[PDB]
Amino acid sequence: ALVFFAEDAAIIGLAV
Amino acid sequence: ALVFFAEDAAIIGLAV
Amino acid sequence: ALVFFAEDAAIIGLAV
Amino acid sequence: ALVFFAEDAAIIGLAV
Amino acid sequence: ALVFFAEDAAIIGLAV
Amino acid sequence: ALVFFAEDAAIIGLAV
Amino acid sequence: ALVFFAEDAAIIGLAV
Amino acid sequence: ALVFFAEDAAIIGLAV
Amino acid sequence: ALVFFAEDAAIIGLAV
Amino acid sequence: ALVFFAEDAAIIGLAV
Amino acid sequence: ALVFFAEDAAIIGLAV
Amino acid sequence: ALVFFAEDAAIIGLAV
Ligand SMILES: [Cl-]
Ligand SMILES: [Cl-]
Ligand SMILES: [Cl-]
Ligand code: NA
Ligand code: NA
Repeated sequence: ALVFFAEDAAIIGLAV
Repeated sequence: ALVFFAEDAAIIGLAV
Repeated sequence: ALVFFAEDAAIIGLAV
Repeated sequence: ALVFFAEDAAIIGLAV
Repeated sequence: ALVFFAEDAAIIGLAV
Repeated sequence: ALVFFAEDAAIIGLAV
Repeated sequence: ALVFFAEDAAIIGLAV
Repeated sequence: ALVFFAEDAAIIGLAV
Repeated sequence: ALVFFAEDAAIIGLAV
Repeated sequence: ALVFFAEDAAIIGLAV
Repeated sequence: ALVFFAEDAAIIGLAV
Repeated sequence: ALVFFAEDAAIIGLAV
């Protein structure tokens, strides 16, 4: 899978 | 909201 | 085009 | 994270 | 299929 | 434009 | 609703 | 940045 | 395949 | 149009 | 919910 | 990368 990063603060990984 | 980063060069934030 | 980064490990660029 | 709602009936949350 | 709700005004359902 | 709702907590509108 | 256009050749509309 | 076009009527640009 | 048009400026095709 | 296949259960076509 | 399929190799299901 | 499948007929892969 891929992990996209985003600022939610703190940086989080979104798994796809 | 989430901020996703992308390269456009410069890095930009895309807000959701 | 924009390039989104993702972890796949190595960081890769996804072009849009 | 964000939670988007949808009707599946019951309403469910989709998490991002 | 899922139905997502949106304001278009009236609330509509978008089917997927 | 369409407005999608999401829970961010508070409910927000995302404009498209 | 929105209509997005695309080339399929003919130009088509995608309704949302 | 990208701008996607759609018919909303009038044409609107959706900015990314 | 579909080609979606966007302003990137110049108007470009995004192929799917 | 493209047809994407997803499990909805049965595997169904989603038309784009 | 929907399950979308992708080749990752193995075929994986992505839940929505 | 992930490969998503679609019917275009041929079955094609869309790379992400
Ligand atoms: Cl996943
Ligand atoms: Cl592209
Ligand atoms: Cl369609
Ligand atoms: Na917010
Ligand atoms: Na860059």
